[PDB]
Parts: sequence; structure tokens; C-alpha cells
Amino acid sequence: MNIFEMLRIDEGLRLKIYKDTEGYYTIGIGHLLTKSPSLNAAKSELDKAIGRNTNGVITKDEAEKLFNQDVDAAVRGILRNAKLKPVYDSLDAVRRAAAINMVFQMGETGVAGFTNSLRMLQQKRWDEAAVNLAKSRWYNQTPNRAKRVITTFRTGTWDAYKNL
Ligand SMILES: Fc1c(F)c(F)c(Br)c(F)c1F
Repeated sequence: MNIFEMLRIDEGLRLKIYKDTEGYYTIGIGHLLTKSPSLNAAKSELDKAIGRNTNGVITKDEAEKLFNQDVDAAVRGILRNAKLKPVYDSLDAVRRAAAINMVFQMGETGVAGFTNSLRMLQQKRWDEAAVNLAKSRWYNQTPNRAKRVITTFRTGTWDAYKNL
């Protein structure tokens, strides 16, 4: 298990434009195209991302290319964020993956409200952190995925994924 396999489980793989859990146009391995309700706007974003005129369908290779870029972008975003970098630096590699997972799903704007959780994670108060993380829109809207990510933060193991 690693961040790539982990996110592949959580996001799936679809080669045609689909709507994510929030109703937003997405493709590949959870590559958000746009929050716009316009399919044409989404197709434009896709074309721009891939570098060719696609009309809504990509190859597995192309999906994996965007996925690698997105994982990279998530890590780089954490390291450039003053609130996130210290907590990330304080973590072991397994829990770092859980961190990347969250940023991948919600972005930095989505994780802005996790200040108290972040403190508890840096303190390594794993059970308390886990309890706090679940008190969120995130957990309520995507409970099964949140549960996996939280278990990863709680235990520092891949137990929530090793079976999947
Ligand atoms: F949601 C979270 C993040 F987005 C994050 F970057 C880190 Br480090 C965390 F520890 C976390 F809980």
C-alpha cells in the first residue's frame, strides 16, 4: 500500500466525464474538472488538462498522468501552507498519506476548518484526533472513506485498505 494505491481505492477509475460525490464534473482517478454545472465548461477543462480535443473520454495512461500530477500538487500544496506543513512534517509516512488523501479530496480551502484536528495530530493524540476528525461535514458526507482515512491516522497502519 501507498498514497497512489490508497487514492485509487478511494476515488476509483473512470475514463469518461462523471459527477463526483458533490455533483461536480470529474474524470479519471478523482480529477476534478470544474464546479461549474456546464458540461461544456468541464469538457474544456479536460481538453486543457490533457492537451488535446477529447470530447469527454480519456485513456488509462492519460488518467494516470493527471493522477500523478494531482498527487504531486497535493503534496506541494501542503508544503507551501504554513498551517499544514508543520503537522505534515511531524507525521510518519503512513499518516502523511492520510494527510495527502484529505487534501486531494477537499483541497486546502476544505481543510481550513481542521485546525483543532491538526493540533491533536501534531500532539500525536491519535484517538482524540480521530474523534475530532469525525465531527465534520467531510465525515458525514463521505463516512466510509472518512472512516478509512481516520483509521489510518488513528493506527498509523494500512489496516483500513490492506483488504481492498
Ligand atoms: F486534513 C488534514 C490535512 F489536509 C493535512 F494536510 C494534514 Br498535515 C492533516 F493532518 C490533516 F488532518
